[PDB]
Amino acid sequence: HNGKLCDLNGVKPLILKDCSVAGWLLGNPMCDEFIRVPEWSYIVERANPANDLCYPGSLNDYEELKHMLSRINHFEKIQIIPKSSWPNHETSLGVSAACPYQGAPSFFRNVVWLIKKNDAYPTIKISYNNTNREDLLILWGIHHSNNAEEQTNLYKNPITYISVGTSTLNQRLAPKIATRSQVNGQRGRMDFFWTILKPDDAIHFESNGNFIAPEYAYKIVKKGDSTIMKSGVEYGHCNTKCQTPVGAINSSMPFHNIHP
Amino acid sequence: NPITYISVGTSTLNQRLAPKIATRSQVNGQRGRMDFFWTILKPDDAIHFESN
Amino acid sequence: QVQLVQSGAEVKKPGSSVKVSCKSSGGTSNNYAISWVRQAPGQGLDWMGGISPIFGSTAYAQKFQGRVTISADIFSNTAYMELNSLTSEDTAVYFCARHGNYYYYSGMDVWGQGTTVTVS
Amino acid sequence: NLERRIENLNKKMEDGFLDVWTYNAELLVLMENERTLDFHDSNVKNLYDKVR
Ligand SMILES: *[C@@H]1O[C@H](CO)[C@@H](O)[C@H](O)[C@H]1NC(C)=O
Ligand SMILES: *[C@@H]1O[C@H](CO)[C@@H](O)[C@H](O)[C@H]1NC(C)=O
Repeated sequence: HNGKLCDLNGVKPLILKDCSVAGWLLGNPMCDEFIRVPEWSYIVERANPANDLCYPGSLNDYEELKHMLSRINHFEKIQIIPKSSWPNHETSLGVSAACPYQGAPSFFRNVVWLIKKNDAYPTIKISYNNTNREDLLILWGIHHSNNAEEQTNLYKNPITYISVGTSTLNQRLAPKIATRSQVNGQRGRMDFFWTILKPDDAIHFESNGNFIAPEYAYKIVKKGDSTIMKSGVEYGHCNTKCQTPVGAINSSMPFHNIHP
Repeated sequence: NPITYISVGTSTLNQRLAPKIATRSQVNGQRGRMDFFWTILKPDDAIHFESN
Repeated sequence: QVQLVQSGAEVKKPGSSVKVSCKSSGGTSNNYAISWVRQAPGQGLDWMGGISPIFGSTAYAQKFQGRVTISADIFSNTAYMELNSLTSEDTAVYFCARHGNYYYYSGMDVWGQGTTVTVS
Repeated sequence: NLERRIENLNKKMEDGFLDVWTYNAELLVLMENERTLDFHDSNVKNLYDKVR
């Protein structure tokens, strides 16, 4: 093998470099190269990518989401909920130093951290009907605070919930206000969640606090053969029919011993 | 009752539930859901139900 | 039936090289010898060489020895012909032709459609 | 629907086992067909050698 990543039948792969799948899909500030992504043939990820979830926490069913990305060749990102749809909540103060952008604190771009506005947090009751003709990947989250002082300082409500409801999804959440150790400089956590919204189906969000509200979702506009490749090999500006993580194969042999 | 629960307890099952009162899409004309649960009750073993 | 399908026509500069393939369609040709025959405009047919891939023979003409490279792929059933150091005398119509047996003595009963190479 | 990796694992495991056993059956049939025809040829040659 010549030890380079090539195009699979003339389609450029999605090479995330130091970004991860979670940082890409949630919109990491250190992944702004991949805000608008064309159609790919396969996804290339590093073995230990530096730009993971910048705020500490987790993406729930992350490996199920990565299994669904082996059957998706193109996303077309749309703004399902604009930031002007939150008049009574602060959409600009939700930043942290764990997600820095050019030295200044920032946040994920595909979701909005909603802080209390005018020392109040009214109960969010918002819905989005999928009027498109294809499936929609919607990512939201919950912020687990550190103490009750942080809970009153950020959301004004001591006991909050998050209700998410679709045709097949019934979700009720509550923040786990506890003491953790410092990961990435922050003591709080953020559990992120995803679903696939079918056409002619609505998603309903209800919360009175701790809501990492979605702004950008992803339209699944193409399905087909794909994979997520764990490879540190650089791009080679080349085309091929067979690709391995260590390098593409351009031969007609019945066997190879390059990579499983 | 606004805040209800369901407690189910056997020799091997310890279950506590609460309804997820939320807005969700219409399936079969209804916006309510019903999560159904099952267990296998061994002989000479009781199942206890508690709910309000 | 077996039909030999060649590549398209090539336009080349002098000093470059041209690679012409001959895919055997409708059946394999690994047990027969596939020859490469060129035809200059206004001249007769000229043998360049051939390959018998399972038999393991790769023959070349003495007037083309060292300048033409003929290889075969037995997994894609494709025979290739690479001609280096093109001049204006290499302008011809290039045919792949399958023999009647494993070697080159038999008559070439299956022919490709031809590939015109013009050097200018 | 939230168990797609284990479902793909089960599908690939059962398909791979069916492929291994299909290969085993086909290759055993081909190899023993060669051995049977060569066995018949050896029996004819061996009867000829016995008479000779
Ligand atoms: C792809 O095939 C071409 C054929 O010319 C070869 O030059 C190239 O090295 C191959 N690429 C890889 C990555 O093996
Ligand atoms: C979404 O829109 C469709 C068509 O506009 C409508 O029939 C359906 O009831 C809506 N879904 C909801 C409100 O959950």
